[PDB]
Amino acid sequence: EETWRVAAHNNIVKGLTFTNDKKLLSCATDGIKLWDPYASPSNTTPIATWQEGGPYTSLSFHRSANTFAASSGQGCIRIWDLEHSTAGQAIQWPSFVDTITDVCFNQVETSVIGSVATDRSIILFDLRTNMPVIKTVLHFACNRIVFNPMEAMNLAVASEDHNIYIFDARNFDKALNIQKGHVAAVMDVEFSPTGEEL
Amino acid sequence: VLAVDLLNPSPASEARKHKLKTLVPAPRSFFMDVKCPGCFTITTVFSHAQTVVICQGCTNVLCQPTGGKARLTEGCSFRRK
Amino acid sequence: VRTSVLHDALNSINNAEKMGKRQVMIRPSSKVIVKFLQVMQRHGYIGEFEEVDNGKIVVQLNGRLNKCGVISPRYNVRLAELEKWVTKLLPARQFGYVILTTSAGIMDHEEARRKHVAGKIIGFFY
Amino acid sequence: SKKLEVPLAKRQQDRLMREAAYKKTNETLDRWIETVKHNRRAEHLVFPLAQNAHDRGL
Amino acid sequence: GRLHSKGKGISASAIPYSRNPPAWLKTTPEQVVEQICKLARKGATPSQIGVILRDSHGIAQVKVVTGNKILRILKSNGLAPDIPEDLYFLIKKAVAVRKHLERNRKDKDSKFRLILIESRIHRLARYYKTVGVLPPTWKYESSTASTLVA
Amino acid sequence: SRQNPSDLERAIAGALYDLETNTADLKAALRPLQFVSAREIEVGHGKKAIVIFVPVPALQGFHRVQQRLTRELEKKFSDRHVLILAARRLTAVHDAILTDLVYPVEIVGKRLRTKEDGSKVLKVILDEKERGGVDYRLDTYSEVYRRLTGRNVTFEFPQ
Amino acid sequence: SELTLPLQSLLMEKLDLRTVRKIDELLLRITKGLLENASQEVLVFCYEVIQEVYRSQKPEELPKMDPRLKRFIVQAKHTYKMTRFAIDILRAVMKKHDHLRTAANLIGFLPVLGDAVLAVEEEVKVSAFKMLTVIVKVPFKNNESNGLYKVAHKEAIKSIAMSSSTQSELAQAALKLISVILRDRRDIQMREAALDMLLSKLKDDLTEPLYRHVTFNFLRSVLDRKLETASVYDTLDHVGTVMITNDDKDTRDLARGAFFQFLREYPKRNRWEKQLKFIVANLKYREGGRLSVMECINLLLKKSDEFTQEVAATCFIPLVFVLSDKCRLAAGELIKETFRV
RNA sequence: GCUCGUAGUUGAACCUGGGCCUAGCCCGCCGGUCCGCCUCACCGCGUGCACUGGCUGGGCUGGG
Ligand SMILES: [Zn+2]
Repeated sequence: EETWRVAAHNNIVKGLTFTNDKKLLSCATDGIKLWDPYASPSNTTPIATWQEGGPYTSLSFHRSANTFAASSGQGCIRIWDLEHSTAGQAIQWPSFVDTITDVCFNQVETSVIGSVATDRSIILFDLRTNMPVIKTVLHFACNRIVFNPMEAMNLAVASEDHNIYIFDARNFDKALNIQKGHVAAVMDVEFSPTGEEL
Repeated sequence: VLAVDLLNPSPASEARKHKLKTLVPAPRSFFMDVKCPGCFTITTVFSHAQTVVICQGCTNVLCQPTGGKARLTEGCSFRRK
Repeated sequence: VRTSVLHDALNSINNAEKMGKRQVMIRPSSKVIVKFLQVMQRHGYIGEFEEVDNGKIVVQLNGRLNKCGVISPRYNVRLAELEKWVTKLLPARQFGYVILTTSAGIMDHEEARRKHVAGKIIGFFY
Repeated sequence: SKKLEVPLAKRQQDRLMREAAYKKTNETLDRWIETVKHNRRAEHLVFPLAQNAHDRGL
Repeated sequence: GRLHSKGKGISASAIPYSRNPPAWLKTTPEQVVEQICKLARKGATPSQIGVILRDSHGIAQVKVVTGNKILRILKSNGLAPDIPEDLYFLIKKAVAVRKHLERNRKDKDSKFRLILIESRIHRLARYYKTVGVLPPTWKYESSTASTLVA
Repeated sequence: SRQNPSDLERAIAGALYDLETNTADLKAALRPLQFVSAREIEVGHGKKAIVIFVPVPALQGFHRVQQRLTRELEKKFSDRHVLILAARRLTAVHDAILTDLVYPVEIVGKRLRTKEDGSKVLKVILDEKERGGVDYRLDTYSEVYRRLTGRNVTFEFPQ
Repeated sequence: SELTLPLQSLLMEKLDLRTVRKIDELLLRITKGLLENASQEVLVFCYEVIQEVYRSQKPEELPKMDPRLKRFIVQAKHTYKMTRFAIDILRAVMKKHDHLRTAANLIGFLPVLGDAVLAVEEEVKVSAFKMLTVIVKVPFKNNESNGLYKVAHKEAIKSIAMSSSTQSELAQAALKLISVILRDRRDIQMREAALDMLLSKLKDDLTEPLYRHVTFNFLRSVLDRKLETASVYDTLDHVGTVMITNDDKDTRDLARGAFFQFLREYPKRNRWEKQLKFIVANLKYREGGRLSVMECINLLLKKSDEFTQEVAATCFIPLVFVLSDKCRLAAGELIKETFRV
């Protein structure tokens, strides 16, 4: 049986993550919310909520600190630090309109954030100097970005080309590898924590 | 297939689609400028002309009509806009 | 010819949801179609759509919906009739929605019970 | 070179600043290139890592 | 789908976007209007006018350059055909077929096509009558079609 | 016409007067025009962009010549984005404002893309054959269109 | 008090967020109606309203920090509107009346305005910020505000750093508080990392015309007290080009004022000679830039004696090399001032 | 057997001027303090990058 359940939102739950303390966060089109699922009384009510910043799509939590980035639908990601930030800082490509679908903190190299967007594009972000970094347009839309947990520079995009592209974040000229085996579109990709499987 | 960006097809797949089946339909015909070397006259011809286009006088020709593009005649120049 | 361009659009949506595609090309656009997809997008059965122009609509769908339909004679309906119409059109009262062309616009039956206005039944999805 | 230049367009100024950010991020991943190289060239890899242990130097 | 004979046929003339510029295809709208008026005076149908413009002058559409379409412009300057072009061509075609039938009668395919053309004329004629173009009661038989000819 | 001048209306009208003589050897719409209208409201931060309103047949009279006229209006006057438009007083009017905004380049399509809630974003694409000299003017186009109409649009070349 | 009794009687019960925002709009307009008007009673009335809010708040439910970052966030119960309301009444009253600006009245508000700055709601934070901007200058006879202004300084810097854009109202209110602290109170020192962060955030807000005067007020506030650091030097190297290369006079004059306060204030001969090469090169330099650099030379010759001898000696000869027509008449006035000194 | 055809039936999309209040800033005007000017004096004027307050003066933007 489940440990803790709650009727969180109205619409579907698009993104969801765990904090580094014990608490969990969830996106929707409603706006993101924070719960304490491990408490000596069970509480259904959230302990923080956030609606300003457009329709959010995904979450990604930092490896060490209490920072997390939410990918919104206004073409920006916005970065909160828990316990001393309220609205967060909205980082965006300067003239960007299409929605950012997924967001993923690099767990090895902290303060490097990857994102995909429905411009069939991947975009990077440096959190240390808060600006985007590089943007490449691929041929088909990418559903999900992910990073390698043992090699800090390699990423994988699961894309509507039925395909997985393993890229190098330093040289976006060519794909390091192209996994092609599917029939319909690829919805989710995840590296193994040993970094050698997918 | 299953998911694709339908508001942003590729230009190469858009370009091989028939006329009326591009995302917003549009022509694929063009206009040309034509001079004939003895004359400093600049007649502007449509690519798929049905008229035996004649320059400003001089009972010549400039093109003949076909089933598709107008066949420009002989030695003639053409910039295309 | 089906003059019901809403029915042609909804037939295309049902064909894509059966065939497992991830977008469509609704070739004749309208405004009632845009309001219909606005309600479907409020209730999350369709991801994201754009109206491009020659126009047509590109509708990113999540793969969450089962059936779209139009009620072709468009019968008028009061609230006390609306409860029985909902429980006779939908498989369950908590699954799917009935679309209404009211005096307050085009909305679902829960928004109609919120805003206390009746109207004609135009379509439904679930 | 203490003389100021003309202010460029906003797109070109943004492009130069983000090129500088790309060079900084490439430096902070070139600090990882050597360990990625040794992990891909080594003969036997042992997971979990020794540096991630919750009793590392005890 | 192409009315009478079976066969879809997607042969259609495309119209581009931005109903304003084609800038490098110069010439003021007034000049284009005066050329159209000259063509109308010489005695040419709006479609023939459009074809002539396509052939020679720097035009895309009159509706783009000028505020109005050709037929609309002709109507404003009172230089429009008696029977709106298409209808006139159909009645000419019907007259030609009737004259062919008179020359040789047994040709049943020609008689069938005559019937088709008459039906198409009636189809056009009803809708022209509805849009207040043509005066009420419009016969399209040999008693009146022959008198019309041109 | 309609105006008694502001501080910069007489300056831009003096520029239109000074382009007659002491220069080229080109004048077709320069002598049949008077003081018309102009506006000076910011674009971005730090920079501004001058717009001038034009009588409605003089828009095609200005489509006759706009190469190097706007170049000398940019260089010789104030070093800011010069922009001509018709003056008007609904959706056809805003369509006209867009297609007279983008003067060398023909717009192709409008994509009104909604989001996963009721919010919607319009985005008008341009022509691919002219890309290099317009992209630094695109935010000025978007900001002048917002300032005149109220609808946020964003300009983008198709890729 | 007949106005605020039915409000309390209503919002004591359970409530939803739309009517919460309704009561917030009502209370801010009550404060605007109050700030136009028998004043010591207004002070004790504000203090009593804040005391009733502190009685009504439950002490188990306090704001807690973020689980991921260890500080407090700047952001349905809506109790904080009464605190916003009361501090806005205090803001209007202590703005308009000088005789209430006493050291003795505000010792009741020094622990009260403490939890006003530390609150996570944006409305009460900007109310507290504008309040402390009005009440910098009170001596308090024992330096009791010398902990409150440390706390307020830390939180204003934190709020600018955590705000998504400095062009928002909360970041601008915090920037006002920081600039009035740097203009008046010499007990509070600035940290170099915080000043580097602020100037790096305000590089483009210097030339943004809507917030130009506020950011240049902050820059003159930094240039008031001596702060020799690389961030201030690197941003004044940018205000140098803002002086000449910008298009309009309203930005050119503010850049002239900032660079001029820099040259009047800051204490090598190599560096000052570099400033003179820069100013002479812009003299050679477009005509609006020539006008602005000529008026900056004029300001230097006016306000400045060895430096007068040097600036006249190096400014006179390229000026007569220059000797468009307005710049020529201005250069004539400049060399007339050179002959006059 | 196919085609045309009338009563009948279904019939494309596109289509919410004026004034008042309000907040923020600017430009300008006005009263006072300080300083300066001039007037024999009375007096007035300049006077907010010296200070302070007002303006149902003008301009831009947001909200009702
Ligand atoms: Zn010739």
